Amino acid sequence: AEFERRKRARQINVSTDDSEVKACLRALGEPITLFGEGPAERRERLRNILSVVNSLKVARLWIANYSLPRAMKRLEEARLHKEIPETTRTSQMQELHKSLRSLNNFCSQIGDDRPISYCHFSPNSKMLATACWSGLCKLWSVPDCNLLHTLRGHNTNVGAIVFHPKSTVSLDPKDVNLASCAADGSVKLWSLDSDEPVADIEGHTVRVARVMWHPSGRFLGTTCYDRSWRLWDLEAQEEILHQEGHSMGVYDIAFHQDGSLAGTGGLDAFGRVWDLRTGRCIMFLEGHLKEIYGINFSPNGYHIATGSGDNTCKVWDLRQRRCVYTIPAHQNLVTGVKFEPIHGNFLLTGAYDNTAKIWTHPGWSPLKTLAGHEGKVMGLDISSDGQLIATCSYDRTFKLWMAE
Amino acid sequence: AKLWDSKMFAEIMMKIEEYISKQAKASEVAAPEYRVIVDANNLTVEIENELNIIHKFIRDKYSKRFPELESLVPNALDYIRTVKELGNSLDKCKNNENLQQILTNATIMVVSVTASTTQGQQLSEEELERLEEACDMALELNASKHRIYEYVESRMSFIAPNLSIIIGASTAAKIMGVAGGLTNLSKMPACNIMLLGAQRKTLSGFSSTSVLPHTGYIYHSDIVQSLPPDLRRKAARLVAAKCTLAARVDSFHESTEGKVGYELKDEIERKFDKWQEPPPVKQVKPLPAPLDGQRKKRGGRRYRKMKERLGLTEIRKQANRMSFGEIEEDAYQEDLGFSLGHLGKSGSGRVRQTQVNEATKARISKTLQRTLQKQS
Amino acid sequence: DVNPKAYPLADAHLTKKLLDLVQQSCNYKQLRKGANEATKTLNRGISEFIVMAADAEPLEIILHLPLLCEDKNVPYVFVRSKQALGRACGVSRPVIACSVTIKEGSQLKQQIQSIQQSIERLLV
Amino acid sequence: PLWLLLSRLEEKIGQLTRARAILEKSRLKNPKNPGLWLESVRLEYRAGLK
Amino acid sequence: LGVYLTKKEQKKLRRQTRREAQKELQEKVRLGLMPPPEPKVRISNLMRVLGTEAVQDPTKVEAHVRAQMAKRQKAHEEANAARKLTAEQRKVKKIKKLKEDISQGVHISVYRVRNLSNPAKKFKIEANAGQLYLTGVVVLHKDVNVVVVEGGPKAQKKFKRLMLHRIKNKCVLVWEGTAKDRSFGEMKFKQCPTENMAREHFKKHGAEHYWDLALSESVLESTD
RNA sequence: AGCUUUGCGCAGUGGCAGUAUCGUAGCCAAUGAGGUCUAUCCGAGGCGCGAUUAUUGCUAAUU
Repeated sequence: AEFERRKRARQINVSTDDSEVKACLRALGEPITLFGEGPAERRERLRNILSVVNSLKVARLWIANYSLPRAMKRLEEARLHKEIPETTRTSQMQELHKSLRSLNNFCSQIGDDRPISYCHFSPNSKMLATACWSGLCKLWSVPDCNLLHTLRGHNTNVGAIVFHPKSTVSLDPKDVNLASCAADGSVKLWSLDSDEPVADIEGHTVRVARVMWHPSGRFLGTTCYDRSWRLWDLEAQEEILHQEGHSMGVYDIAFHQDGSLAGTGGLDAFGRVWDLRTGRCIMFLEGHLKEIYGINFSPNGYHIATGSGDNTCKVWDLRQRRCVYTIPAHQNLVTGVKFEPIHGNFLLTGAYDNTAKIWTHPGWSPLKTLAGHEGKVMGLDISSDGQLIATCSYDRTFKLWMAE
Repeated sequence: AKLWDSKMFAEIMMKIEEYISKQAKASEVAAPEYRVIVDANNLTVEIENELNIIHKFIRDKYSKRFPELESLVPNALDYIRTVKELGNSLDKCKNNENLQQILTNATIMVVSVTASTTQGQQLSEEELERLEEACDMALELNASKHRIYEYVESRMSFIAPNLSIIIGASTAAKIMGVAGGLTNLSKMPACNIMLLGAQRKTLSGFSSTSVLPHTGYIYHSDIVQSLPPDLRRKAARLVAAKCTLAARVDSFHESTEGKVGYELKDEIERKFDKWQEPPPVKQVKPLPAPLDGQRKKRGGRRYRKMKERLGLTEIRKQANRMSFGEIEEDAYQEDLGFSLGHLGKSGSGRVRQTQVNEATKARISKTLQRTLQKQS
Repeated sequence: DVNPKAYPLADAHLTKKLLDLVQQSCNYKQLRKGANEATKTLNRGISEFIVMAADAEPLEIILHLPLLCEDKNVPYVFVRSKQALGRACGVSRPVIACSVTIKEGSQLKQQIQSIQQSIERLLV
Repeated sequence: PLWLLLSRLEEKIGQLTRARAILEKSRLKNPKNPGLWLESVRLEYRAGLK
Repeated sequence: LGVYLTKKEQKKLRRQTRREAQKELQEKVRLGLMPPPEPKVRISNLMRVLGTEAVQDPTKVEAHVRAQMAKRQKAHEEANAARKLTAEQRKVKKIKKLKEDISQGVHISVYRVRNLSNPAKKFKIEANAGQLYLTGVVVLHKDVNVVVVEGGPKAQKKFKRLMLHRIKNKCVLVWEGTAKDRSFGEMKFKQCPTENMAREHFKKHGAEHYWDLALSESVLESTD
């Protein structure tokens, strides 16, 4: 009877929104509000009713003209190294291996009272730039850890600061020397004599993770979280290529020492090797699971290494256009992957495992674990001389390593 | 050896930074002004940590003369002023001297009474000279601290624009100085901020309620003190919470206009008005109409227990019976006519005395039992 | 979207895991609600990790918690909702910051360690 | 005791960063030791890095 | 994206559901669809309920009271047992909760043990990996014992705890990480007297780098 | 394969207290309710209003 109808009414789900109740009542044609009918009585009535019922082309041409001779020269350098007796190459190989295994924590300096997100060696291997989350970038002398020229920095956390390739060697200190990226996307240029930014590159409305110059020193590569990476031309003072190829945010960008290629490693878990001369994705990295947080083109010119959250460091061969070896480096998220700047002497890896490891570039076997620190190793860099290793960390300190 | 030696360095640094502060004040009316504020607010901490050391030294030195004054006067500045005023001669008419400004009248009579029976020997002339030197140094440090607080209060519209709106610049200056910095203030819970500047004032034969305990600068702020005393605790708590929010906003240099501060002050004023809101109209409950109809009431365990409790007991049944012609003797002076009746008297008919019914035993309320458990 | 000031923001899966762990901690009497109690736990070093919301307005009222976490070496994470975080804590009122305390011998220790490892590798 | 004494020498030598590195290496080689932690904390406190 | 409920919310829900059920039962009784409830009687309640009837027929009243109590107990047992997980259904729930979704990714841990001669330890590793769906391989050498274990994060954590505390020469975690896809099957415990064919077997699955790391770490430990 | 922890239901048995149990399209509340003690410490509901045999039903009597 009607008791069963009342039982049915209880089981009927009716929206608790007054506007939705009024809309449902009007849809059925019944009066929206009776006299003295509040929202609760309206809901009860609804329940009962329901129960009843051209610069790009010029830049590309310049990059090609700059890169082709360098690629050729690298080719004859490799041919000459092949002509070198195998005994000499082997001997210098174990000399390098013995030198690496003797590395010790040379120094330990508090960069700032906040975690240090990046560290970069100057081209003359005498100055070190550290990027901090406090919004301050600092320049440190390499042989002795002491602050020499602080920077006012950004307002948010600073992602990465990279020296100009010709800085401290050829161009004047008052010119552009450094490019720093922040957590708000702002990119600011710096000079070795002015604490305030020389210039403020704009256009990145979203956070940019890494910023690095082209080896020619004329183009600056920025990677945003807009699934995009941008190339900024210093001479033109305007971004050139806002390439959109990553499915997710783009974290790291690595340039080719020849200058012909550029590699972008993003949160898409896949990497892409764009062609700076033609603007087409020549080779598409695949195999990494989870976001890739590191990438660096080897000075050899045909090897690429990438570090991701898989606790792995995959080495990619450009000649075969495929991965060659997967290095299971560290037991936590890998961030910094970098080869020896001069040649393929070794591979340096850093991760959130508060440790760094060294691997032979050809053999991909461990040599020395740079154990130390007490916080996650955010970034690392090797000096152009090759015997200097700097590893910033979450421990608010950066450390130097030289053979002893 | 150490405190005296460090006193000169502290004074020199304070003088240099106070000259810097005066230069900044003149310039306002690349050495930015924020660093000056940071230096002054660190100077406040340094001055406090030197003044407490000086107060401890004076307390140790003066304890030979009048050892009991430390307990009577817990405040450091009041202790220093009192030992300066009294000096070696306790009974030197200083009681009706400036002590009335230093201390409350009740504690003045307390300290005079205690000094009447000091049982403490006089101090040597070198001990004297050292005591007045320490007192003068402490007073100079207090004056420097007052100058620094004045300068910081003059610049509270920039360092903490939001927190200035709520409690004003003076209370802002006091809480920022006692907290050790705006950053230190932000990294602090609202409960601790409410107790900033609180003093463990001695109660001289009074309840702890009379001498307001756990009350700090915020409790004595203008907005909190404007409420009736029965609502000032809630006012202090709410204002302290909103001031903590503003300080956290201010330490990141956000809402420099004061929009957060204005919103928080408006919320505080609305809550204060709600507390001051007049009570609503409440209907008068009429007397229930007398009723003679039969009413059916359930039985069971509850009814059985109530019947057992309220029911007549043999001890009470026997006390209601009074013998006829057996003129008993008065057993209670304070109330005549009172009698035990047949209890323990001849003619009761019972050889053995009736036992006490345990169902009539006294028991306390459930809420009262909860309060007693909480008190434990 | 969300305030960029809350950079260590958890995704949906980690948000669900964090809310489940917060509810379990509340059931085990191992949780502290509110930014003030989170600050108190951080100052006393009895906090496993701090979960705070990204909808706090203004967000600067809890941005001091990451600094205290860095000082005390305690993981911290940002959740996208202050209403779901409050519900996870067992309180109908929104909660913008909750702290999971340290209790020796607690059966939640393994889950707490797993969540700490997940959070500490997500900030960047 | 060899570790902390060498670190104290490095502090006295004037190269405090080398003392920091030595203490960090000592803590790495001897995990969870209050003795090395105490000296490491005192090193920053005595250097003004409160 | 589920929303949790406060204890007051739970109390309100339970109270209002019980009140609705009680009102429905009372309406059914009053309407005549349900007989009125007989008083609940126990042994201590026997006289208070039927003293007049208990005097005339003590054993009959006792039998009636015990019959009512046994009816209540039987109803309770029938409710409990009716709603009981079948023995096979208990396994199905257990066999599913331990089956993590490796579609997103597989977690791989590599272990190196100095000695693995004990057959009981071999059986422990094999059974624990099989129950936890931890597909992998065990390669036995003179010193190197590569234990590649792949599966779900919960199983990986349990198995790591297994050899770290439950099972004892020492056990060292070489590398714990994730990969896109699995590369080994069930436990096989391959015997590898020499390094060359062990490396070849690891290359068959495409995971020779685990063997390389284990061998290099063992060599470094031996030199140390 | 067993064992066991927490929370939520559903029942069973047992104990205790009826000066208390509920209701909240009323208000306030972890952006802190409320603080006699321990206050640079405590951390959750409070208040107002309403219902009542200090939870509410049947059953049996007299009526």
